[PDB]
Amino acid sequence: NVHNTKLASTSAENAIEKEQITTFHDVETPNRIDTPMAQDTSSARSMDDTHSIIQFLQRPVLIDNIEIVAGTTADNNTALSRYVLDRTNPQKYIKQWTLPSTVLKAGGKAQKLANFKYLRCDVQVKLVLNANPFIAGRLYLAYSPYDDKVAPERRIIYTSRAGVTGYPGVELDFQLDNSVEMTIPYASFQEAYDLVSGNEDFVQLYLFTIAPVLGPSASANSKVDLSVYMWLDNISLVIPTYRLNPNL
Amino acid sequence: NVHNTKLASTSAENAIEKEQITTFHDVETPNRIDTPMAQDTSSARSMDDTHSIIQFLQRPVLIDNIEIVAGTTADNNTALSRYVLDRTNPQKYIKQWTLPSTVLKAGGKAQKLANFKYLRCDVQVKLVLNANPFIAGRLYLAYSPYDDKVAPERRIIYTSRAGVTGYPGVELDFQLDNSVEMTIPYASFQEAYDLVSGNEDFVQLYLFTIAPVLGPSASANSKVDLSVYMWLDNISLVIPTYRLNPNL
Amino acid sequence: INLSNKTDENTISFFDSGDPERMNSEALMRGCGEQIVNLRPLLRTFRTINDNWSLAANTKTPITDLTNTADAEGRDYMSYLSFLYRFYRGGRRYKFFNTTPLKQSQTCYVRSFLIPRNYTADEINTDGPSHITYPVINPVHEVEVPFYSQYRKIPIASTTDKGYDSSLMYYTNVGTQQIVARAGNDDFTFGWMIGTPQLQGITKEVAN
Amino acid sequence: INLSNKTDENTISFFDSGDPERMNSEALMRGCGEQIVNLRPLLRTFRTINDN
Amino acid sequence: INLSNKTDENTISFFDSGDPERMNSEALMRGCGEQIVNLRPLLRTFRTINDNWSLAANTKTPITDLTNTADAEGRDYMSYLSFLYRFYRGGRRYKFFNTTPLKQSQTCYVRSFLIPRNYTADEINTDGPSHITYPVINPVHEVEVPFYSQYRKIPIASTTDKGYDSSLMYYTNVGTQQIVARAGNDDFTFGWMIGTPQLQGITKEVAN
Amino acid sequence: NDTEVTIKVPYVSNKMFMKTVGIYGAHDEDNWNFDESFTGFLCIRPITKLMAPDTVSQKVSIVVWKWAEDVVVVEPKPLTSGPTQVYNPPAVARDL
Amino acid sequence: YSKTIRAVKATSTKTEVMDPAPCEYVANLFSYWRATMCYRITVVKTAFHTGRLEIFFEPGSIPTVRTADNLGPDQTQLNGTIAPSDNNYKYILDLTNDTEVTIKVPYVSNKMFMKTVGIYGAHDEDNWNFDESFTGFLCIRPITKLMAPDTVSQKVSIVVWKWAEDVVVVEPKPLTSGPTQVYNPPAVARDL
Amino acid sequence: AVDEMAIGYVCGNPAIKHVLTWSTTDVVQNPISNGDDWGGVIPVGMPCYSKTIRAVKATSTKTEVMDPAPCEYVANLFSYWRATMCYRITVVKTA
Repeated sequence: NVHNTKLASTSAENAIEKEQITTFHDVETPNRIDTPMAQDTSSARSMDDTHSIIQFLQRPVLIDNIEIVAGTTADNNTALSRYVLDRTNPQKYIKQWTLPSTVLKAGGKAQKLANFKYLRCDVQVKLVLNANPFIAGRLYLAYSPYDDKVAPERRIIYTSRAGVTGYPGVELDFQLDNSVEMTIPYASFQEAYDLVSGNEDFVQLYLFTIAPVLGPSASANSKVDLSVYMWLDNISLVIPTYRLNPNL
Repeated sequence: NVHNTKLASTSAENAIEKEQITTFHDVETPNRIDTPMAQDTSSARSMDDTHSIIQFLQRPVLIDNIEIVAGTTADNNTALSRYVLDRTNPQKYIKQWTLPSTVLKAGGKAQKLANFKYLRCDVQVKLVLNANPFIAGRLYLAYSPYDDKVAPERRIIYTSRAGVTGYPGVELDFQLDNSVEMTIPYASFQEAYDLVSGNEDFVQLYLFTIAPVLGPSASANSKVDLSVYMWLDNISLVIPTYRLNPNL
Repeated sequence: INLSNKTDENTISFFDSGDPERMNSEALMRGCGEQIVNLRPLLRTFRTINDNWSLAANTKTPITDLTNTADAEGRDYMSYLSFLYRFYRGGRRYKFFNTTPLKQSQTCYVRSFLIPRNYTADEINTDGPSHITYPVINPVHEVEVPFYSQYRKIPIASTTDKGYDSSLMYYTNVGTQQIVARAGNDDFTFGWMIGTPQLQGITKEVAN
Repeated sequence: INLSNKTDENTISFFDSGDPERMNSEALMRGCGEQIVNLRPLLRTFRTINDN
Repeated sequence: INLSNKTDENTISFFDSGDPERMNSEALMRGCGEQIVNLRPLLRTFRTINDNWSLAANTKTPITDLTNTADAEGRDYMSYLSFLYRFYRGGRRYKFFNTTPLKQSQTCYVRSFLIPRNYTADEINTDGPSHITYPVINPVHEVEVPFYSQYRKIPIASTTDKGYDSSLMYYTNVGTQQIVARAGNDDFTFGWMIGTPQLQGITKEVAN
Repeated sequence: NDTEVTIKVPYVSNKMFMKTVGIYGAHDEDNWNFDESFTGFLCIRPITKLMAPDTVSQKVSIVVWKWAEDVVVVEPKPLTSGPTQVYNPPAVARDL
Repeated sequence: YSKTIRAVKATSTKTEVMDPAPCEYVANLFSYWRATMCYRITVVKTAFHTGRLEIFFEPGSIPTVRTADNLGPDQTQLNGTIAPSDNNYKYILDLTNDTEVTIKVPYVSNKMFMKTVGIYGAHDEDNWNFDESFTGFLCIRPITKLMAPDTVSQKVSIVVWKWAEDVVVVEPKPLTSGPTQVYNPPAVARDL
Repeated sequence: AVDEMAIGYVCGNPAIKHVLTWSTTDVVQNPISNGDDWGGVIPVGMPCYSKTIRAVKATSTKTEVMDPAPCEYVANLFSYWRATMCYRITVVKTA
């Protein structure tokens, strides 16, 4: 009847309101002053769509950027070995990534995971490679579950070139595949990752050298540059909490 | 044909991939190793639904908790004055809340607003009051847009009880309305709030005392305790960025 | 000619041979009598992991004390194949053939209990289901362990949790020596297929 | 407000979870292999009361 | 990969935004009230080229003496836009607002005649059509010059011919000061679209 | 006016089944199984101080009943160090 | 957004010159604008140059090194450490064979119309209108270093064309201190 | 949901067994024997053909090590085999 004013008054004598997380119980339906014939006086809904947390987590993030140079004899250019007789002579890798922590701690995703407890996610990986047409080479990108917690005799390290190449992976040639996409599935034996108590990784990603960088017997131009992008897929954030992982 | 292995190979010679934020252009369709006949080996989707950023922002947050005691003669119990002749004798309030910053800086919402630029939101407010049936009183909860940036002669402070009660608000009686719900609409003259450059508030929420707490001429029991809850409504987060508000 | 480094997916076979399945089936009919097409049947078979496992009398022994080595060795199929995978599920079966060369008491009896994996005997009760045999009338103690798990799958690596799956506890009133053969129940299997490890062959000593 | 001490029988569950029997039956299929729904079967089982 | 340097015409837009015309029309309805879609309307508008143009009494002045600078300046739209084009056609309109601060004679009158472009007053008669105003009752002398041309288009450069298009001659019996605003008739426009020149901004003096 | 609310907490955990050990043998050294025996915890905190005139008690008692629904038990063997044993309270405090 | 200062002489008179495209020439005639900005980013290279280029859009003000007579970008606040592109609309372009991508940027801002002032009179003291004249900025950063053998140039040229679509202009009056003026380059460097 | 325990899925997982180096000096109609053991020659079969000897110490104890692909790992479990052997021969080069 009146305008701009809520007047104290009685109401139904058992009110339960639920707002998206919390549930209120009140003696009587609260007196509520809302806006009459309200409309949206903004244009944000016309600029773009509102991105969910899932969409935010499906955003590619730059993790690493490698620069392999020919004739370096470094672990980045040391080729995969035929045999591994001792743990002092393991298979050398270019880079290693512990997952899924490597992505959760990148791109501002931890901020959108905070205040949650459980997570089921598939990790999506993408390499982008660049090499002048006069440079050749080949790499093998493979993932080993529980490689950091399994016995050494079962690691992708400490086994042979044939074993390594027997792991799930993709051939990355310089003049055939300048880019490769890999999908690592949910790897926990549990029903979901714990983001608060169990700071743990369940799958380790490796980049191996089948053939070293092959270039002319020159210099500074005989090299290859890579960049790794990572995001998540098949996501589910379910149970909220007040606790955090100081490790973010 | 083969298993666990991506083999380097040619592909279509113009590949454009879009992943939810970013757009990749590749020379040829990447060689992708995905999982054959993949299934969800978790139970998170069975525990709860995945909450969007909007839902996270619609979560009630405890902002303040007030305890007014009878016979205190403090600004929390000083009644609204009939006249205001000088700015040295303004209307006294129990609490004041600058919006929407007061909510964005609360409940972990800033973490979910980070990496965004614009926001259109309605603020939802809820008070919950408790007073023994032997205590009486009445308060007026009102919001004044641009009260901190408008001239003093136009402020909800520096005007009269009648003017104050002419502002949009709700009567909060102790024995009739133990809870009140208020909705403040999008208050910026702009098309959306800027979360990075324009650290600003556009509406100030006030809690005024119409009648002071009325109790017996006792003690420690003649008092009233309040708690304020806040969340957002009609939300739109649209444009991403790499910048942050150090003010969170 | 056009400058390019590409892949045309050229494939060739070297002989005008008959259907390989025809020839294979004929060869099986003539020289094998059976056909192995999957490796789970090998987990259904029983294979030896120890020909002489000595026990001390009146001692509750968890079989982990043995399997923790019999799995790294690679002699049985449950171990050899585990090196190809990262997960497993399901229960297990063990058989204990008596090889005791002496009479210890007028009544020798063998008893098996349950126990959470990686536990000790001083960490568990002796209640629950059990199986008892008398090696003199039945020198073969056959027992099955179900998949009593907090998890749908079990990894072959170390975990932070303990007691998340069931195992076997073995008891005897005398000192027994046994041949131990194990296998999987009708529900055991492995998960991811991964690469192979290196294999150990003939060893020789040479007095250089 | 009316002076009273009463009971409105307010009940709440905390999650938008699936049917508990679905999840329970899946968990049994994956990690138990059986289902105990009564305690008489335990009286039908034999358990030790003395080893000597 | 194939050796090549090519162009695939890849195009991308960065937001899932609504139709730009919708948003633009809403913004106009809310904050402009009109819509400018062509630049000829700006030639139909009148804009100032001089706030104080002093004249000497009993002198036939061709307006070229003023426009020849007001076109190079770039202050009005007929000049600013001319720097984007090479041709023009059509007639022009001039308005003269009186700003004379003194009384020179009991009867002040203003008169406008035709004249071929780039001519002098001693090269043309004062016959032909004319317009006369009295600044005391009408201080605004509004006049239009048609497109009396030997050519269908006129360039914005120097020519060998002279008198190939019409212009305005201005006469007054007293010394008048006037605000001059010009524009195009309902038929004026420009031709080729060419590149832009450089623009002049704020100027400062610094006693280094 | 109200006094009561019944609260059902469905089963949520990264495990299909939790442990039945609980506080059995739980202390500073043995504490893992206890944490692994529960899905979480409720906490009862005052949003508003207790309001009571001096004509009534300055305190109230909060009674909590506990039961279970949609129950599933897995292994018919306890997880305990020892067997199931019922405490028979002795006649006096000196007995064992 | 770009202007140079011609300083001539006692004293030193400074006039600022602009290099406008037709869109900028038109915008200078009005007070507020609104449009969809389109950029064609071409690379001048060979078939033996390879690389990956990242073009990402950042909304809002631009990091600037403000001078007494001009404004310019602060390249130190645009590195991958301080300015990650992980939460920015972007397009990663491979140079193996392709050379070109056209990028249309729709209008996004908390204003219905931006200002047409730009760099006019913009410097350390007068800097607000410049920031308020643009919706944001693109940044072109290498994802992968430029790959080139010693048989070709060790560099390439990145050419950027600019035009506008879905254009809207509001007020027929400029926002400038002074009028619209065309720079007529004098005969020599001594003139004014 | 695939059966990873079938022989056709394990023996169908390829692995690298040869990485040879073909130099501009390599003579024609001569096997490329530079870079790896068993150079140029590829014994056709599921069993293993390559092994290295780890010699450690008096005496010198020698144990032989194998580098098996999944097909070889599987074949080692049986006495006799029969199969169609498939080899993918790739060259790492330029245009």
